[PDB]
Amino acid sequence: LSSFWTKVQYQRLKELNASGEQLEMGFSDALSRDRAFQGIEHQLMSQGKRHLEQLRTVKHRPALLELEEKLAKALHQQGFVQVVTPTIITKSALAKMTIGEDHPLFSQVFWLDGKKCLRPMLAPNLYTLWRELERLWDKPIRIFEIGTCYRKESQGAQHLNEFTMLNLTELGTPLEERHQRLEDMARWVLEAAGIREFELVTESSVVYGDTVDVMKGDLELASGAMGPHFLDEKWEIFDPWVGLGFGLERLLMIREGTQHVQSMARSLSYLDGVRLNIN
Amino acid sequence: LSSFWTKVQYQRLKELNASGEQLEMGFSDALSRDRAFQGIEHQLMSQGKRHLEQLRTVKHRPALLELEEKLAKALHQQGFVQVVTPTIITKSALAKMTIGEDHPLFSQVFWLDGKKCLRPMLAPNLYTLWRELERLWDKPIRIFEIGTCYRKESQGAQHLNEFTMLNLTELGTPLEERHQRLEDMARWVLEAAGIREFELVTESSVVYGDTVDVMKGDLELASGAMGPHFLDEKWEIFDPWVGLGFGLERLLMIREGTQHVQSMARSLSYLDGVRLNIN
RNA sequence: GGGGGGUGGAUCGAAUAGAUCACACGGACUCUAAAUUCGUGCAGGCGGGUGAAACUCCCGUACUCCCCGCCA
RNA sequence: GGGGGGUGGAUCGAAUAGAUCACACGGACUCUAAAUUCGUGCAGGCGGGUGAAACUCCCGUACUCCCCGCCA
Ligand SMILES: [Ca+2]
Ligand SMILES: [Ca+2]
Ligand SMILES: [Ca+2]
Ligand SMILES: [Ca+2]
Ligand SMILES: [Ca+2]
Ligand SMILES: [Ca+2]
Ligand SMILES: [Ca+2]
Ligand SMILES: [Ca+2]
Ligand SMILES: [Ca+2]
Ligand SMILES: [Ca+2]
Ligand SMILES: [Ca+2]
Ligand SMILES: [Ca+2]
Ligand SMILES: [Ca+2]
Repeated sequence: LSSFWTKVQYQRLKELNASGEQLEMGFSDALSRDRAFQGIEHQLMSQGKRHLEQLRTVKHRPALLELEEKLAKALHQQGFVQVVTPTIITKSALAKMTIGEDHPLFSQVFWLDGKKCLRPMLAPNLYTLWRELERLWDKPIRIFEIGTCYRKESQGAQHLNEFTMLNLTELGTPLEERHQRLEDMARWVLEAAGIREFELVTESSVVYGDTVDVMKGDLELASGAMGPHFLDEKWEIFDPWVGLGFGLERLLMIREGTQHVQSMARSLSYLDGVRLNIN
Repeated sequence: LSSFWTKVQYQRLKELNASGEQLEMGFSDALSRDRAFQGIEHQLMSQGKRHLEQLRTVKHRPALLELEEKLAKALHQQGFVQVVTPTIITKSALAKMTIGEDHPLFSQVFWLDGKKCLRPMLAPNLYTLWRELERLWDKPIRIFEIGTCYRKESQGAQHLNEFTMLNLTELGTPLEERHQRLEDMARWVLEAAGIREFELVTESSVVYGDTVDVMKGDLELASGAMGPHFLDEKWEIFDPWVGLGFGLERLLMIREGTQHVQSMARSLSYLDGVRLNIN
């Protein structure tokens, strides 16, 4: 049966949020597939309208904000201190992330001028607060931020230009309790993101100390790390720590078991994982 | 009496939340001035640490974030649908706000390159989102968004480069309630950020309509507009509507009686309105 | 940085007066009602090319989407 | 686009083992603690000029803060 989905149709069935099943569908001929298509269309373009009617009359907000609040709260309970830094950082700020004019991401930055630039991460903004907060609060110190970071090659099925990040951290963790802490941290988040299935790829080096990631089979959900760290000095940090970076959208892509990420991102083409040109 | 806080002192009193009162305060000599300063400095620099105590063990979030929520949930009651549109718009889009290479706002924006840039407002994302929902949903359509906007030359005691903006709109307002409505919204939001004495300075020209500004006498908290409006043909909008733009930062600037806005804005120099370089 | 789509519901199209499903409206099927079935309305970004004819093919341009490297 | 500030707690400073208030540690006050007093510790981004001497004045650079227009 040598006639699966057309170039277009396949591509149009993502916008509409087809199950991998329906995607991997194929037919004997064409007139049968071209007709099976519009049978789905209605079915999907229908469902869309209903997810909207909910969102219109009870939920009043995108599935993207459902998470933000659910996560912030879940963390407030672990005593984390949610913060909210600026979104523009300086050329100076970056550099401190040993990222000279020749690092793989200095080419990945949205430059506003000589020394302004949209933040590729939350790290520098937290290193910075850490400085003045360490000096002021007895440890251990737990804070976090959810915020929209930017990256300008990033556009694909799991990658966007402006994505929503949750960087959470604990400054001053007993070097023993350091992994038990990540594992914890992580758990807390998924336990509240509604994900149950996850592996914990423990990456390990010497120059790159210990890298950690939160996996669901193939997909990466978070990248974690700890201190002391080689950057720590340029940020005037002399204490053990741990941090974790989740990519929200990424996660919505699993709590909602969808295929591409742009369904529930900052968009004017969707409103709550629902392509908006439907009828 | 003729010795008022030196330049340097006057400023360092700000960061610390010098009350309006104290910021005048003249002196009968410099010695007694210089001393009452350190007197108050200690006072302020110390209530700061107290504040941060609350922050770190009760609230877990700054005063901006807790407002977004108190504010959103409030509109959720009145059946608004909060959206989350992207912060990067296009040159294309901008034009549509009858901006042009001349409009004093074509200079207010941080350009990402040839055609993209950071949203100086929320309109062209709601105007955009408007298009479809007008189709799929019955009027009225109530939707709002709270998000970071951007301005470039904007850097003063009442303005920022990055301000959190709340823009709320209604599509399909009966021409007659077009006005009554604006008040309803206004009164919804303020009574959510607990604000009483408020003045609705109605501006009006036979050219822009009745451009509205939500104000507490001297300060402006919001600026709204209504349609049908001259832009509408460019956003294919053939319908009466009202809209209102708030700067959250400014609300805190009253709610928390403060003196400037950078105290609770996106910042690495503050944190819940408490200047950070304190001991 | 690159590839590939769509022309404000979309998918075919061997350029079928385009057709098909959707989607509004009215009628009948029925007292209802759903299942129908039927009637009709609803279409093609802008420039240039080809052509008998362009929505359909080429070139450009606008927007907007899917995707590859991204590590979220 | 433009002014004015600060040098990682900060404000005076007429440049002179800076000083003053904070802050940390200890005594003591009291039993202890607070308030409080004493003791000590805690200082000056980087380049160049001037100068007997520079943290203090001048030029310049780095970072950060406040302010005018901003219409949030
Ligand atoms: Ca293209
Ligand atoms: Ca029909
Ligand atoms: Ca069409
Ligand atoms: Ca033509
Ligand atoms: Ca086609
Ligand atoms: Ca083309
Ligand atoms: Ca300056
Ligand atoms: Ca001085
Ligand atoms: Ca003591
Ligand atoms: Ca002492
Ligand atoms: Ca000092
Ligand atoms: Ca010198
Ligand atoms: Ca200077």
